[PDB]
Amino acid sequence: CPLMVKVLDAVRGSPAANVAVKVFKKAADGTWQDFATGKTTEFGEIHELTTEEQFVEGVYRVEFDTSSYWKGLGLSPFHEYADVVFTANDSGHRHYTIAALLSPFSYSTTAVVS
Amino acid sequence: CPLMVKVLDAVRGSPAANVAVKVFKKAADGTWQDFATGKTTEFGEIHELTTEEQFVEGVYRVEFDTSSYWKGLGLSPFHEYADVVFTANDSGHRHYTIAALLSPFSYSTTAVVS
Repeated sequence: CPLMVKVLDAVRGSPAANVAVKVFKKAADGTWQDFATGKTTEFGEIHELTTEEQFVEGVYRVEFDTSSYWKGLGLSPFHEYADVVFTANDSGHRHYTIAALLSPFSYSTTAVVS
Repeated sequence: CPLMVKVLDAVRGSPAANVAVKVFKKAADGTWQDFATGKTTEFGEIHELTTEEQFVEGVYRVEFDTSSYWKGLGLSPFHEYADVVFTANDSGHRHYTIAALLSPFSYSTTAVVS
C-alpha cells in the first residue's frame, strides 16, 4: 500500500498488536477529515489501510491512539498518545512508512519515505 | 512553570531554537481550544508558557512545529510536525516536561511527570 505503519512495543520488545491507528486528511477548509483507520496486527502492521488511487497529494495526520494500550500492565495513568503530520505527494507519487515505537511515557515516530 | 518544554536538535546536536510550540486544551465540546504558545529559546526552552493557576486539570495537546529549520545543511525537506496528547493532573497537581528530539524525518517526545 502507499501508506504503511510498523509499530513496536518498547516495554515488551515486540511488534505492537491491536494499537488503534487513525489517519486524517486536511481538507481545503483547514479541517481534518477522517481518512483511514485500523488496528495493528500481531506484527504491528495494518494491511490495506488505503489504496494507491485513494491516497492522493495532501496533508495527512497519522494518530497512534494508545490511550489504553498499556491498560492491562497498569502503566500509563496519564493516557499518552501522538500524531505525525506530513505532506504526502507534493512531488510525484510515493510510499510512506510511519514507524512508531511505544513506551508508557515516550513516543517515537519515523517516516521512511520511498 | 507547570508545563515546560525542552527541544533538542539531533542533526546539530544542541538545543533547538526558534521551534514553534503550540499548546491546546480539549474543551468539553471535544474541540481543541488554543491554550498557550511560544518559540524555543537558545536553550530549546520556552519561559512562562502558562501559570500554575492557568494550567488546570484537562487534556492537553502540545504541538512542536518547524519552518525550514534544517535549511542550511542542504538536506531534504519533509513537512513533518508532531503532537503529544496527555491528560494533566487527573489526581492532584504536578509539573510536566515535554522533551522533544528533532530530526528531518523523526520525532521523539518524552513526558517527564513530577
